[PDB]
Amino acid sequence: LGDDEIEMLERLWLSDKIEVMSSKLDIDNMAGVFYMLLVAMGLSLL
Amino acid sequence: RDSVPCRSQPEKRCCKGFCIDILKRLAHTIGFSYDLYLVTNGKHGKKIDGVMIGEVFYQRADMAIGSLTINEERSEIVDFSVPFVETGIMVSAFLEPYSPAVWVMMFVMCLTVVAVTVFIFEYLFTIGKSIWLLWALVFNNSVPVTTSKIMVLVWAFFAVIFLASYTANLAAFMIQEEYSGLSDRKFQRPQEQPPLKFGTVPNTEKNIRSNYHSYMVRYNQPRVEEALTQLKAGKFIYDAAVLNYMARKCKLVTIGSGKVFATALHKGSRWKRPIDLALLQFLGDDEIEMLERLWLSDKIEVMSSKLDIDNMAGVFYMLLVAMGLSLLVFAWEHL
Amino acid sequence: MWFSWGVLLNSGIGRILGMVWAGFAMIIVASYTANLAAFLVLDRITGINDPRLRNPSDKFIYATVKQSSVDIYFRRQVELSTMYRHMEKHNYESAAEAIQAVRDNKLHAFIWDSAVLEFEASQKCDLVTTGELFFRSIGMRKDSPWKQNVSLSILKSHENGFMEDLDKTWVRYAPATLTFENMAGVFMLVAGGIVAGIFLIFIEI
Amino acid sequence: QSTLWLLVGLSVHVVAVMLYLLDRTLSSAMWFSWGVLLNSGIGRILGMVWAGFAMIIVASYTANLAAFL
Amino acid sequence: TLTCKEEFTVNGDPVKKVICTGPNPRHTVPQCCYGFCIDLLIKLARTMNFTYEVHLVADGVNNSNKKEWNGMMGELLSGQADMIVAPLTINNERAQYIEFSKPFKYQGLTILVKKEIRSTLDSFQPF
Ligand SMILES: CC1=C(CC[C@H](C)CO[C@@H]2O[C@H](CO)[C@@H](O)[C@H](O)[C@H]2O)O[C@H]2C[C@@H]3[C@H]4CC[C@]5(C)C[C@@H](O)CC[C@]5(C)[C@H]4CC[C@]3(C)[C@@H]12
Ligand SMILES: *[C@@H]1O[C@H](CO)[C@@H](O)[C@H](O)[C@H]1NC(C)=O
Repeated sequence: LGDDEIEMLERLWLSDKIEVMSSKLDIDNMAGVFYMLLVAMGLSLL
Repeated sequence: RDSVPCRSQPEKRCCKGFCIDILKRLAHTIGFSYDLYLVTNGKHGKKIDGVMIGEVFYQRADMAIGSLTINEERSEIVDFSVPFVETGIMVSAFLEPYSPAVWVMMFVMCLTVVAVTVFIFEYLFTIGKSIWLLWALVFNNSVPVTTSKIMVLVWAFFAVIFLASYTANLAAFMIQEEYSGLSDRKFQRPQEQPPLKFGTVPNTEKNIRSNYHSYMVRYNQPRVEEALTQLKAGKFIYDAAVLNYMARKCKLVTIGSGKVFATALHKGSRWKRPIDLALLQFLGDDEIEMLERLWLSDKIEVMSSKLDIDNMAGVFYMLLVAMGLSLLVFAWEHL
Repeated sequence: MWFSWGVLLNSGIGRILGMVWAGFAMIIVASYTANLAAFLVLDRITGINDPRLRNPSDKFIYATVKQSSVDIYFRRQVELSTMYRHMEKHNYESAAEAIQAVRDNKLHAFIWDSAVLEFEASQKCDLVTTGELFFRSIGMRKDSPWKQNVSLSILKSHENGFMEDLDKTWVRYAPATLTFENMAGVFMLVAGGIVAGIFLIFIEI
Repeated sequence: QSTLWLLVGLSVHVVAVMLYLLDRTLSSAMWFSWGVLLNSGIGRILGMVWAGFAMIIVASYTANLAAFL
Repeated sequence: TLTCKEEFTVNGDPVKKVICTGPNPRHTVPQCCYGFCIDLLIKLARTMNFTYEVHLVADGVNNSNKKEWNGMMGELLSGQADMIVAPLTINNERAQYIEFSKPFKYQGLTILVKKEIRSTLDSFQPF
């Protein structure tokens, strides 16, 4: 068995990096938007 | 394991190979005994002057396994049907900016922007100034210098969008890969050499020696051993099968299957058809994987001065034409 | 508001902490361009090992011949039964018929001799071939000694030369810029500008 | 580094000839052109034509960077 | 044909095309056939002064399972000489059937398809 059996089963029977776009861009740019905007608001207001 | 008894002529040595593998497979398929003799006279034992290796005489031997090619004179005496390689054959610039009829939108947009300028000099004294603004703005943001601002805003919007599209297009362009048959010679070049790039004289070789004077019969066996060619890379032709075998081993070598420019038993009868049928029946399935596994077994680029020749593709066309046009109007309007 | 709008859009047509604001502009622009590059970056069987050819496929068509030679070559391998099953519905009178049928893309692919497909694609500059030969392989009745002559006839280097001459005789015969939809974008933008100008003249008087 | 230096020299010479025969300076024109060639605002019937190449050449450079990238 | 059309080849020499008769119902079509194989046959005949002919083929044990092949079986039954035109099958079965001469050419098997292509989705998006 040890030799033939795996190829036998897989051939006989018992047989992805792609991404385009989404609203993921919004959550993505929110990663580097609030950190600057809100900290700048506080730094100016103080 | 898998070796075979093997003698040449009282010492025995380890002996086995792909030829041995096919021989033993055939023997098992036919259950025929055998003896694995070895060469004793010459490198091929050919009938040089009417004296193959074991069949130089009429019936000296009883088999033929010499991997060397199959000829007419060799074949015309003893049938040598067999399959193998046959060893026949050997050793972005223009598309940079864009396609022309794609940015016609840019010409028409220039005309509409001019017209909008015509639609603003009576709504709140600047035409030449407006003209310079338009002309110097037609290009990328890098420039030395409420519809009034809204038009400019939309202009900058599709300008930056076009710039980003150009960035994507050039990203596609730059992502590219990279790496001649007319006759036995080097692409219809003279018979032998214009004495440059001398080679292809291995002294098989006799087969092309009798060809239409074999490079002026100027082969003094310079090649000697095939491995001697290792130094000869870019400082050659030979049996194509062994050439491919050496290539498999970096040393990129002329490898053309389509070229195939130059294109196994004794004469004993009652043996051709049996083994021929055996191979034609069983070989077709096992033989290729057998050979490749047993024996007989790029888009990467970093940088170079190729960038200089590349930007030369989009440098002179603009510079020289601009010089010509400027000089034409320089010595023309002044009179 | 007008000055800030201009600042946000990379033009020069346009104070203890104002520069801080300027900061975000830079990065956000980069981010936008980055996504464009992310949008910019993107992208057959090419051998019998392709599972579509091996595994059954409703769409992909592994076209065959009319039990000429390929049927025998495939009956040797039992695993090709399913493919042979498809062979039952992919056996046509002539290879030209299969070529004409697949010219419309109805049949995804067809398996045939290397040379025939090679030179037909040479003629057919509109299609694409895979090459990658995988089954490297004149007859006569067993009563004609002429056989030897025929073999002897073809063994000549002056004969291989005629074959090469025939080869010469017969074998002789990705920007994809977005542009179009980009064109539509610029046209709708100029339409928006025209309506905005109509509004500007309306508010003018 | 050959392309940048040779092109800036050629631009300096062409602008110098444009100004000289239309002004009857060289160093001031050379400084202005040097600034123009390097994307800054620290700085006329056909001058815009020159401006043209600037844009594309910059793109080309960036393109190779992306090719390097 | 009209008799076979005569036309100089690309190199200028005439491209031979001999009268070849066979099926295109039952009507015999005496067309004109040509090809590198025909030229090879001409070379062979000139080599041994043959008196050749040609005949197109009809197509490419309970009741009938064995004697059904067109090329090899048709050639054997129809009495046509040992000459055959196309390599077609080269296998053990056809070999034991009649014979296989030395291979005039070495070939294999491949696939032909329609090459793909179109960028879209600017996503410059509705958001
Ligand atoms: C935006 C523009 C392009 C783009 C094309 C590229 C620069 C490259 O050039 C293109 O290369 C492609 C690839 O080889 C070829 O297929 C194309 O044939 C070729 O056009 O053309 C330019 C020529 C014009 C100048 C020249 C002077 C005049 C003609 C008259 C003068 O009174 C002043 C006005 C005017 C019209 C001036 C204004 C701008 C312009 C319309 C220019
Ligand atoms: C040519 O073929 C004819 C057959 O009619 C034969 O008589 C003749 O001997 C042949 N000549 C040569 C040189 O083989």
